[PDB]
Amino acid sequence: HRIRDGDFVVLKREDVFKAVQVQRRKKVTFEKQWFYLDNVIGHSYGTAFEVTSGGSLQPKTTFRDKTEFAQDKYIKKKKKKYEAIITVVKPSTRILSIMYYAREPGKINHMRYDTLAQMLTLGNIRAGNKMIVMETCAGLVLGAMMERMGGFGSIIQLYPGGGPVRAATACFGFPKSFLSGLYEFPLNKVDSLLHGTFSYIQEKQRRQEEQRKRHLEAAALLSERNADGLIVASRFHPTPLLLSLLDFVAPSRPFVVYCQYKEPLLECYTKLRERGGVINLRLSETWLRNYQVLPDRSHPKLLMSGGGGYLLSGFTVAMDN
Amino acid sequence: HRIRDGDFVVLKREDVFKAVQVQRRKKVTFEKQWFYLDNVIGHSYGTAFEVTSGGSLQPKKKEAGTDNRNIVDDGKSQKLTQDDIKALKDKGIKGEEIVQQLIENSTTFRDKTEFAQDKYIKKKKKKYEAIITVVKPSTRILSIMYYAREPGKINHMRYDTLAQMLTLGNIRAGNKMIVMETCAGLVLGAMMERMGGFGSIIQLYPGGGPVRAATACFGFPKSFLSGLYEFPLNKVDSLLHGTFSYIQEKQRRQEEQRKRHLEAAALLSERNADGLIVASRFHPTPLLLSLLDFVAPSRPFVVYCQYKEPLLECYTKLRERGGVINLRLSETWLRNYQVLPDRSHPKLLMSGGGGYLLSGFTVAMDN
Amino acid sequence: SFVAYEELIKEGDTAILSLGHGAMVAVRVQRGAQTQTRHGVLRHSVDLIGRPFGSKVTCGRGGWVYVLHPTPELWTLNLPHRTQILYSTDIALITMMLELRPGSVVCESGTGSGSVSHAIIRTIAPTGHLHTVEFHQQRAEKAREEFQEHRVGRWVTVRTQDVCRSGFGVSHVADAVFLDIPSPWEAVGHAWDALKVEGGRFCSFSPCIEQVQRTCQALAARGFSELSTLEVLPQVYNVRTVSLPPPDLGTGDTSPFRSGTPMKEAVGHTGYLTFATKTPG
Amino acid sequence: SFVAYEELIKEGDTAILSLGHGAMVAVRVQRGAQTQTRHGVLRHSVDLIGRPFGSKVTCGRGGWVYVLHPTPELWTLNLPHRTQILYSTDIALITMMLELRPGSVVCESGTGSGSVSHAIIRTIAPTGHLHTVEFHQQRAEKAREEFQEHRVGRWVTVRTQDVCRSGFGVSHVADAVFLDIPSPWEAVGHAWDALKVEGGRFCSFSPCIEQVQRTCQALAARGFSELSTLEVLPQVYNVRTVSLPPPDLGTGDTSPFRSGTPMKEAVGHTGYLTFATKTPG
RNA sequence: GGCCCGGAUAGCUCAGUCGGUAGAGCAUCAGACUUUUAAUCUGAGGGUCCAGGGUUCAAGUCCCUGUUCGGGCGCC
RNA sequence: GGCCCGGAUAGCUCAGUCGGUAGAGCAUCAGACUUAAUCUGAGGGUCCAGGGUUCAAGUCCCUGUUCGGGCGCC
Ligand SMILES: Nc1ncnc2c1ncn2[C@@H]1O[C@H](CSCC[C@H](N)C(=O)O)[C@@H](O)[C@H]1O
Ligand SMILES: Nc1ncnc2c1ncn2[C@@H]1O[C@H](CSCC[C@H](N)C(=O)O)[C@@H](O)[C@H]1O
Ligand code: NA
Ligand code: NA
Repeated sequence: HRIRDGDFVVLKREDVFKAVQVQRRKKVTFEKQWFYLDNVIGHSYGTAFEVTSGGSLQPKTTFRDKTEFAQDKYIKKKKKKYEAIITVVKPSTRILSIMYYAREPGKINHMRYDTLAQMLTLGNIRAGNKMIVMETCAGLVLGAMMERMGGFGSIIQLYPGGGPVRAATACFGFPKSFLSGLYEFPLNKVDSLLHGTFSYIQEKQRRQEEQRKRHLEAAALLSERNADGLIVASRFHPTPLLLSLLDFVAPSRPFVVYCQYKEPLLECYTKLRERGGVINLRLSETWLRNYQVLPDRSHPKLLMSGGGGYLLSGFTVAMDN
Repeated sequence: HRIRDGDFVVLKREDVFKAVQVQRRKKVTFEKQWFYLDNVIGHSYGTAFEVTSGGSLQPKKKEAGTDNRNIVDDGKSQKLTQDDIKALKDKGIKGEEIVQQLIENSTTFRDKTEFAQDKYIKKKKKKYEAIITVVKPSTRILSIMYYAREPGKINHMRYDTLAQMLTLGNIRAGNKMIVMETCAGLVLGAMMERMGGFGSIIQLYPGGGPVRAATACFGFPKSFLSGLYEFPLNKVDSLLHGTFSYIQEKQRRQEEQRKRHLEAAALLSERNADGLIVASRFHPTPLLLSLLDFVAPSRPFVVYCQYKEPLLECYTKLRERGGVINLRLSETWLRNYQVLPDRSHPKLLMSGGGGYLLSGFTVAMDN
Repeated sequence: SFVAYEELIKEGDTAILSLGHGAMVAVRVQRGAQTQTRHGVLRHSVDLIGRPFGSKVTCGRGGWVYVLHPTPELWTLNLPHRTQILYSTDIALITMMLELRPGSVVCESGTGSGSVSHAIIRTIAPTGHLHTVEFHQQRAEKAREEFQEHRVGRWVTVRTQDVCRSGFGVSHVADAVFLDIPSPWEAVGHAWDALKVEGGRFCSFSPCIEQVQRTCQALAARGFSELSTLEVLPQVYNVRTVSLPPPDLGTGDTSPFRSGTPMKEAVGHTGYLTFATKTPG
Repeated sequence: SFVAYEELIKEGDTAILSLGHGAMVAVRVQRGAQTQTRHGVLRHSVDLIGRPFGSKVTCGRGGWVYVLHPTPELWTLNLPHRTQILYSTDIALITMMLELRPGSVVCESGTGSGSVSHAIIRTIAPTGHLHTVEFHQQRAEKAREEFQEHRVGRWVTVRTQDVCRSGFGVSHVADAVFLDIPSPWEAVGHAWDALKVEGGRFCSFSPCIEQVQRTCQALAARGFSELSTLEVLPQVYNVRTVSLPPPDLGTGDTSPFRSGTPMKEAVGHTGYLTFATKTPG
């Protein structure tokens, strides 16, 4: 409800965001400035702040040549630049998805925030679902799913490398109640799993057996082959990902694959039309266009297109015999 | 100046077009009707007309609700029968009266929104008050017509894309241009208008003749033809390396082509062309790798392709070849707008089906 | 149910048949009844009831058919269009920008056909709720019916009333608001009254632009913030393999290729989406 | 010259230099002049004069440069921006909709930097003519200079006056008209009086939608017909080969592919174009 | 002596003449590994692209000045 | 007989449980090849009609014409 110490938070100047964690005497930086996060605690979400010498405070010559609307555009820039206010908002898929696309698009394979929403809706994400995911978008997608589920259901995160990345995920600030339905399983044991061939020095041995334990838990749930959906969005070729992972899915369930480029999905589309047990394949793309709306000065600004990647969606079906 | 017999002309209903020649006592079709072009010859261009039994006669150029909260779809909102409507139509009534009758019998019309009324009327006038206009041909109209009527003949080249090709190629008066198109000759037409007869065009055709059915609809004078030339596409490789070489009705045509092909063969051998355009159903890669040899240094070129993938190969094969610069793979999206008071919004965003364009300039080789 | 997956098909459900192409159709299940299709004939008592979703259901002269479990996106396409609806492309963007989730409370108007309404309930289940409004007597009832036939009345309330005058029938309880009416600028005042005192998000769908100019001019008057008018544009590609034949140059590289060409030559225009935020201040 | 091609460079010409990437620059050739580039220096007395366009030109240090024959599209990308201009994308479309050809008489206002003014002259040469307008003294003067330095004054005449108050300076001689002004609805009358009585075409570039509504409303009232309103949006693609790595599944198809990705993830909005037709009636 | 051209974003330092500047290295941190004041391997965190003003109805294809670095001609 | 489904566009006639319902065949015409035959290529398209409805976004139903399928006596 109210802001508290330790909680995760997003900042906002105008249309720029950055997420951080509230820690006593933890200097940070934002738009070339430097803050402290101590005085913010006892306020409500949505409170504005102005930089001071040290800590945040919470408040409540030819000028006339410019026309009425050009003078208001000239003032607004020179006042905002010298006097800039910083707000505090509670995190959300909306804010983070817009932020990461603007601050670190390379990390999330340029998945525009509009494209993300399509995946949440096309995959029918909701409370009481057993979902499968495999992403390299800093766990941003993992955070999006969790928000639409709300603790209900479960999620199985497939990962490469040492372990699953969940940086952006933490910025959501989920309770401990959601980690219950969160599991992980390495990606290099899937072909073994399909075939059924799958199997201070003390601090490691505890962390090791505790994790490998959690892996065999996931390996069982995967082995059920009865998922309620699949999502994929990584820096790898998606063609082979589906051809192996879709076997974990139950009939009449939705799936959605993202790809920064189109050519891989065109191969993935044919590799599915040949495979079997899928329908209503839909290679789609979404263009977005924001606007500026003021009276007698109303015009479109940007047309965000192409960088939003491409999506290959559909539903599952049983196989013949 | 003013309309006359034998002219080449385009028709227009609402946003539907069709090209026809004015022939004395010639029956034609257009949006499910039958005309006779005799009765429309004397007027000026841009003249509206109405159909009757065959001849075309020339015509001239409130209580409203708010919400639809209580507007149920009964079907008995209009109070005249599907046979009565035919009775009035067969009667040969003006049509302006038909519309006026329907409004009277519509029990709901006096309860609809002022915009729903303005919309409801525009929906009827479109059908009954069939006003057909006549227009002089142009690169503008024909390109829109073909894309809307016969997109499969021009490899789905949207008119906005065409406009770019004319600009990127620097098409103007006094240019020795080369072309290789299979879009009904429409491409050859759009050039000739921007040339106005001046300069020359060297068309390259596959099979056994350049397609110029579209080109005819422009109605260019014969003077534009003195600068036009053609040359078959099969002897192009033979021209690079200098390996190039009613019976009388056959002799003439066979001798006219020869007598007209050797001329064309020479102008290409000069290898001093001022530009090249391409827009065909064939793979564009090989078309470029040879024809560019016929272009002088520092001249523009443009290539069209309904699909994107082929030009990617061209993009690379042109680097291995070299002697070019400013390669620019481009697409142009088009968005029209409806513009009425409190009723302004887009209608169609034409995208993807408008093809793609590769453009650049020529440069000297390394030696 | 629409809200939760169930393996087996049971009477009273609403199932989607996939004929082929992208063509589909929705059907309500009833013992003894039947349905006619391109491929064949299905008897609801044996070819359906008790069979799991996604089965190659045989029917007629050797004809089969695949059956699908209902979802808001599937219903959106095959539902009876009592009015014009918003397709899953617009819905998706609205659902995110309004920060919707399980346990949220929403106010919609107009209810219309219930394309949007079904997409909401799905997400906000099982603790959320909806207080939709529809000043048309019939569509109001007809929606309530579909909500009962689908078994989702627990998470929805249809209020037959005007929104620009009677509001959404509630006050200081809503987390988000959505508008799909001709004159949304007159419901701005009630949107504020409906939204929580703590804050919320806003959304107004409008085909025309003057509708936006007025809506924004009204939103600013009430004290909303973070105004941003977006417009989403879908684009589906028909996959197909093609081959451009080589040019005859006298010669005796030109390999085939896959491609995704758009479906419709030109994409239509759904409507302008204007969003905003209510903050205590 | 501009209008007509020429194999060899000569003094007084205005050549273009490719610096690599998309970066270029416009330069007027004078004997004894120099020009510094990132590749070195060009001495116009030997490195340009007398040798043909499109030649590989060394620059002292060993670095080189490619010289290009001038065209309106190239001038548009290297002219001195006095005011904001229309680019070859917007232009190319307009040129066709106005039915511009050799011999066409045209009117324009404002003239501004003269991005459009050059594109017109090019098509309508060598028989047509232009009658532009610019109520600012400097920009009008500078335009006259450029047209004389380019040797294209033959096909153009400038007039320093307000178009909305004194017209285009001619009457019933023009096949077409174009407008780029903050108030094109005031010049609608003069536009009609300028266009030939036989008929002609019209155009107006105005990025604010409100400006369009007024223009159309003013046009129709005057007698203009065949109104339409278009907006063009370019989209350039960078060709770059790529290879997505395969995932490790324990296994001790993944073929790379060419692709064309957009240079700008977000394309800017130039303006709304609005056309119309004049007819006796 | 001047003049001309070209670049500044991560805590630092770099990304070319295909229209190649959201791409990366140093450092850092975490796994894995063994050679353990720690190295190596594989990954992760970190990006709104300097300042200050002007022209343009509108600039996300723009100009001038300043800070700073580099390049090139030469007392013009 | 009734009921439930699915289509009509080029002068005519077709378009598949994801290889185009903007794609083609016939006929026609023209070159190419010869003994009127035989290959290639081109011209030819706005979707069967009428009414009522959705926001001011074609999005949906009804009715009528016509072609055909399916259940089998409601
Ligand atoms: N003032 C008002 N109050 C409540 N409903 C209204 C209203 N004005 C119009 N409406 C209703 O709004 C509906 C818009 S159709 C909207 C469809 C819906 N958004 C969907 O896609 O599912 C109409 O059916 C109309 O009856
Ligand atoms: N009422 C008026 N009469 C004449 N010129 C006007 C005018 N109002 C504005 N202008 C001029 O019009 C110019 C618009 S900039 C136009 C640029 C030009 N169309 C091009 O792209 O090449 C301004 O420089 C301004 O000086
Ligand atoms: Na730095
Ligand atoms: Na027919």
